[PDB]
Amino acid sequence: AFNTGDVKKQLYCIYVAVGQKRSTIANLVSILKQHDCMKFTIVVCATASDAAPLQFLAPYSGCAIGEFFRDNGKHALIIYDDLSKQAVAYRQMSLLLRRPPGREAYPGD
Amino acid sequence: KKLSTGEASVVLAEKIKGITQQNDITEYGTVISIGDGIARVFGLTKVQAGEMVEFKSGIRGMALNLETDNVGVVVLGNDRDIKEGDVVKRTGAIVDVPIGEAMCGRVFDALGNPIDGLGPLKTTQRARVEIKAPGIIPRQSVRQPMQTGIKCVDSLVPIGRGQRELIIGDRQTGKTAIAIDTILNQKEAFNTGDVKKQLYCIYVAVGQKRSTIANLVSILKQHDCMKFTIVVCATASDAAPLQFLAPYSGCAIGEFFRDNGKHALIIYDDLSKQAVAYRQMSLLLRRPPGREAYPGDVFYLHSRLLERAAKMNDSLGGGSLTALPVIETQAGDVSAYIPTNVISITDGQIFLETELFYKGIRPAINVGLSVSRVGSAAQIKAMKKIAGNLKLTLATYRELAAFSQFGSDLDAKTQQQLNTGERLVEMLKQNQYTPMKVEEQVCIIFAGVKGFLDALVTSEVLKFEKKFLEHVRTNHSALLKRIRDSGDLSEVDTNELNTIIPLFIQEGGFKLK
Amino acid sequence: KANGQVSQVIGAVVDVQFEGELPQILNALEVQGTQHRLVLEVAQHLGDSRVRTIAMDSTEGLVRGQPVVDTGLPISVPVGPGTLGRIMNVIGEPIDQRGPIKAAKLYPIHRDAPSFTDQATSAEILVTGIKVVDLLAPYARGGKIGLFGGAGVGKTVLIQELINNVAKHHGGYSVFAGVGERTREGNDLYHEMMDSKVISVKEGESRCALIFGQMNEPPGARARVGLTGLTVAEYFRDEEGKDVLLFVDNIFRFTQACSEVSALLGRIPSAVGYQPTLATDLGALQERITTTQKGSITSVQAIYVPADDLTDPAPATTFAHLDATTVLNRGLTELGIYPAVDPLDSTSRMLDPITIGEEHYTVARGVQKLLQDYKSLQDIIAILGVDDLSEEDKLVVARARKVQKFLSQPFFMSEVFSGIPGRFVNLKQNIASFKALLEGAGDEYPESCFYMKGDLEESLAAGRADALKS
Amino acid sequence: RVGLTGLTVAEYFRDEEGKDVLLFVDNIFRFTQACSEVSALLGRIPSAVGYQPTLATDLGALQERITTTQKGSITSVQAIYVPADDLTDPAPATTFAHLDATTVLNRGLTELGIYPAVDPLDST
Amino acid sequence: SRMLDPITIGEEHYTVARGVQKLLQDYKSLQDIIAILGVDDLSEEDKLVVARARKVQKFLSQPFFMSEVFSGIPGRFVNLKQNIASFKALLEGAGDEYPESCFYMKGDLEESLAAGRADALKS
Amino acid sequence: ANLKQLKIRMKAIGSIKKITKAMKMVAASKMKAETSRLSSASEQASRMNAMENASKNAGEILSKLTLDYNKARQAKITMELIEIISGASI
Amino acid sequence: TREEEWLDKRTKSQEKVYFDQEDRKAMKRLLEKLNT
Ligand SMILES: Nc1ncnc2c1ncn2[C@@H]1O[C@H](COP(=O)(O)OP(=O)(O)OP(=O)(O)O)[C@@H](O)[C@H]1O
Ligand SMILES: Nc1ncnc2c1ncn2[C@@H]1O[C@H](COP(=O)(O)OP(=O)(O)O)[C@@H](O)[C@H]1O
Ligand SMILES: [Mg+2]
Ligand SMILES: [Mg+2]
Repeated sequence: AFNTGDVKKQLYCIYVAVGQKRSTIANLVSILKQHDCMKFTIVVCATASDAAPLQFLAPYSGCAIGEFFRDNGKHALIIYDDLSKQAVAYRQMSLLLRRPPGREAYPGD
Repeated sequence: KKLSTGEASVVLAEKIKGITQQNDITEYGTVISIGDGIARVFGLTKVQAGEMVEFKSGIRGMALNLETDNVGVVVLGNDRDIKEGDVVKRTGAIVDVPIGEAMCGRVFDALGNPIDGLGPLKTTQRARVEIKAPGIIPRQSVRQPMQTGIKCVDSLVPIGRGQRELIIGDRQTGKTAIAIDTILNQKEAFNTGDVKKQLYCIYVAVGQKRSTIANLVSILKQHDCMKFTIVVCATASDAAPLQFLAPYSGCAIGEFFRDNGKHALIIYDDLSKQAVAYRQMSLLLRRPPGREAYPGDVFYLHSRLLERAAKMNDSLGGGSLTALPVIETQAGDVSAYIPTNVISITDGQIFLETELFYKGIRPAINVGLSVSRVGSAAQIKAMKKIAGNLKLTLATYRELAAFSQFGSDLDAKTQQQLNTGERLVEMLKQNQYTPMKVEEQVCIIFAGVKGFLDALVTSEVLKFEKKFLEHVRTNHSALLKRIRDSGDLSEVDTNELNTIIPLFIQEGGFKLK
Repeated sequence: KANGQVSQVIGAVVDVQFEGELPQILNALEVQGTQHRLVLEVAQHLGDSRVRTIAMDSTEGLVRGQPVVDTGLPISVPVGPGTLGRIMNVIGEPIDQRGPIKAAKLYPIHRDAPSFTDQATSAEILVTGIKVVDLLAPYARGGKIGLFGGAGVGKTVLIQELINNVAKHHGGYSVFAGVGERTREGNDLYHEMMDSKVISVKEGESRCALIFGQMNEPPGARARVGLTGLTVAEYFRDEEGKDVLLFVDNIFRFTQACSEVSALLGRIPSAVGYQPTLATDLGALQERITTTQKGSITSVQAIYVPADDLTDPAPATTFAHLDATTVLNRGLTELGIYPAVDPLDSTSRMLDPITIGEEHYTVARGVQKLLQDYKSLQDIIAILGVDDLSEEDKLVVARARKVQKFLSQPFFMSEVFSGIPGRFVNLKQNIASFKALLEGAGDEYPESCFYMKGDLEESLAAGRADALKS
Repeated sequence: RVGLTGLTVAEYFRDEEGKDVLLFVDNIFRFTQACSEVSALLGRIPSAVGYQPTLATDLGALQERITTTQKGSITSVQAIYVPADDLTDPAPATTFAHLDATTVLNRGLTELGIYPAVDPLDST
Repeated sequence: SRMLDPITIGEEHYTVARGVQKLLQDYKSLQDIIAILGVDDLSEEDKLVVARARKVQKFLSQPFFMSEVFSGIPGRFVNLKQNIASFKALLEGAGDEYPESCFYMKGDLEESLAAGRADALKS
Repeated sequence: ANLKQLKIRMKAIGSIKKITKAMKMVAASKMKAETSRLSSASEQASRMNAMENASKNAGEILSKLTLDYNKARQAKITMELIEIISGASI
Repeated sequence: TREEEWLDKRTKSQEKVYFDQEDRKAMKRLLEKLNT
């Protein structure tokens, strides 16, 4: 759709990688470049080495980038890699803050 | 450390100021914190554990935690009324509830306040809610039956006066139904005047909506079984402490009868819910939680209650207090915490299955698990004999039921046992709000064990039951009168019964095969 | 004049420090200087003139020392016909963008339940048009109604159909409070009520009010919006003895929101992570949803069953408050049957031979025995097959399959999924249809004709037509 | 502590009188359960399946004061209740660690008319 | 393994691996019923699958050099080509006629066939 | 291990064992008739023996699964209790 | 490890076959009956 001039079907793709080895994301970006599909893709990376708050904010950061297109008449596809990993980071960041834990140690909210 | 709730800034400020004015610290308290229906009060020394206290607004509370620097109180009402700084005065008396005969036929709150609106309650005296159960000597052997009216129960799971029988089952299996059926059967004595048999009934509602309670009262008034029953209501809207006290309030009302030589029956509905209310109070007080977050003494909570149902000896008067606690199992698993406790406390349990309820078996009583410790000692002389054979036949039939679907393929003398068991189970079925006198039960169970029902078709068993009782009630009234007075099935009556039953089956219009 | 000021902000829980005359519990506090109106609900007195409260909006942007005003009364929302046909928030703000709400007065969302003497219970059949419900679990006008379902079994679609079937042609007013559910469904329902003319822009019409505390809202809002919807209904009931239809989209979200903040409020967690006050918090709400001498309220509430575990504390406790219960089963969906109403588990306090006709009670029990017997046979059928069964068992299996398929009914709101127009079944026709099936009226025709049909006559005609077609 | 009270009454006969004593204990599971409750009340963190950390020690105390000496012996016959029919439950497991023999009473033997209910095979 | 793809490794290598996994998964889906009741009532194709899966599962095992003291048999090193050929021939049904014991702790398919052929020869 | 699934699997095996036990009864009856009549009997004998073996194997598996269910039940109680204690400590 | 799913699939499959044949018979018999 992007190559052909049909704007009514263009779909910007956003890929949010939470708690993934940078090697995996690099292979994925190379694959995207190989097919030339990277010109319309955005990759947000919060890898395992990154601090827990980063893994917690990456999905929200990506969603805001998508709201840009949403509010501007465009269409955006945001792909949150495992949200279970975001929950783990939030659990870590909250427990270290001395907040009372819930079932499976996850915060109540 | 972290801090102490007794180190409030206002209390500390007074010490720093140096003015030794406590505004009569003893017998008066000042609220320090309020949350989730629990108020911590500084001062208020000389307050007994479990005592009632009055707040500035008018709502009462119960002092449950006597700490060094404060008192943890559970408010008996809405928590919004009183705020920090309010004054608390100890009433000076442990919680008590009124007792007497003038209460029968009235709906009460957990504290004895009549909510039915029929008028002011006029009683002589009041009794403490919390007291010790009778010892080992004051008691006496359970030798007197408590006729529920349910065929299966009165036959296979007998309940004697002074016994603790647990009605346990999943949701919507017919537990409350059994309780109400018992109350209805007890009405014949009051109507007739047999003081020896009169059994006052007490229904305790815990965590139940007021709509079902109104329906329950209407049913009792409809069947006239009111005027000898007492309803104690601790509805879902009532605070947790009230749902925790209702059972003890009811038990005290029953002890009145027991002490005076009268016989009383108390039913606790949704007893498990009472544990939930106690757990809430305990967790909010920050007491150490145990399994399933229940406090350590949850078991104790129930024991001291159920152990108050006893059969007093003839010296004290011979009274008795029969209990029927209810328990709701989630997935039919009795391995949970509260079921195991209440099963270990009670004598026997009536286990209700939902699958049987679906299959049309009402009451959905699983006789395999259901057991009564007292046993035959409770039943009248007439039942014990036939009931033993009945239990054996049902046991063999449950063993054989595994091959029910393979009926014609299996040999004879086994499929016959299967057919016989079906007749019995159909005979044990019963409608709701239809209690049967013990004499009529004997005739029906007799027809079943002798084997006469094997002739009829299973679908006609219940028709024969009602139709045959009408004939016996009409013609053979001396026969029933003997069974009722003597209490035993004499040989002559046995022969008389054995002759007319098959004769009736023939002249009856119902088909056979 | 603001006496208090923010002192601690953690999540949605906020602590406030007051100089004098602390507010009673449950009062509403207004924070000053916020871009959007932020309200705090007093929950605890911590001492030293401190109160711990729960925020109704996002606490991001708050600052320690920010002044707080005490209103002196709990959260008050506008009641009356001014709310009819208008979407409202938990605190009474209009989110429909049509302007301010006109109200004769403001009522607080917290009040004591009605007494026992003024309960005034009454039983009267409620024809929903759904044959399975009308047959196995009849609904009572003025009694609570529960739809227990897991994720994606069809309880949302069922709520829409009840609205289409009952809300319309209903003399009284109707309220729809959707707490915790998704916002997409809210837009669909609003547009549907507008199309159906249940609500309109033209004043004096639009006999229905809407309250939404959807997911996007933080805790405390999802925990009190249900009370807001209930308060509107109570006015319509008490001040006018008018029958009220209260539709509560999932109420499980109410208890869930409470537990999300219970920990920060200081409470110890319960068995499954819920707050210790689950039963009382829930009962305080249920007891208010009841018919009384003045008026009647017919409440249809959906209870989400997480992981299809009916033993979860929330739905387990709710069971006791309901008069009629409708349990949705996921296995039926796999079979294609809709609605997926478990015929055996579903129960109704009105399923009594005295309340309803004896014939109705007799027919229902027969169906339940038939289905239960079929379920028992399935085991041996797996190993031996239907052939090795006896004629009696074969007839049971055949008739049960036809009955189970006949229980499926196509509703209007479901057309887009299936493509077949909805259908409405009267009570008399429903009982007769199932009574005939029990007698063997349809044991001749194929079971395929008893699928997504309204009445037995329609099903038989379709079977005969397919024959002439082939 | 009631179990220890009965145990003490028996120890007198063993040491002073020098004779053999027979100590019957209503199911020891309730003794174990009561100990668990006091531990919880005292604020001790519960163990695996809700029992107290001192299950072994609380149970071993009583079971060890029961033995044979030069003066006499205390033979204990104690009832065993298996919760949920789980022999691997901590209470019955820690108990079996002490039992020297087991006497299993069977209902079928009663039906046959034999009324020592003990089973020859199950008993060990 | 991320390395398992038709482009990185030969398409033949990938097809053989997927076939083995499909064979083993099919057999694994039947183990419960086979445990309750035998394979007699089992279909003919399913019985062939069961037999072939046992062979392959046994053939997967191999003796190591470092584990030579434990078992007492010399270790085996299997080149990639020999490995693929062995499993390809086994899926095709080369060694189905022989007993499954000849594939236990064997390096290459030819070794198993020689042992199986000797067992056929002995009788 | 998701006790709900274990209980379902336990329930299934019990039904299988029950049905298999019943068929063994039926096979004994039918085998008796054929021997009285006397290959057909051989079919019945093999069926009776096979059902006995199958019911036996099912029973072993059911006992083994019961152990795992009790094991899982104890762990679940322990895990939930630890959550409650950790929340109550702070 | 899922024996319950095995029984459920077995049950469904056998019922469908048997009752599909019955549906064939029922359409034929009623058609013969409707024509006259
Ligand atoms: N003997 C009976 N025969 C036919 N129906 C019965 C019988 N007993 C009870 N029912 C019905 O089963 C349902 C349960 O009645 P009941 O409330 O007494 O049991 P319950 O387990 O206490 O319910 P709940 O869980 O709400 O407290 C009701 O619908 C009742 O009408
Ligand atoms: N009567 C029905 N007929 C066909 N499909 C249905 C029907 N009801 C629901 N479905 C499906 O069920 C799903 C909706 O379930 P829903 O009512 O929304 O439960 P929940 O509120 O928990 O999400 C949709 O996929 C919808 O297509
Ligand atoms: Mg009940
Ligand atoms: Mg929904």
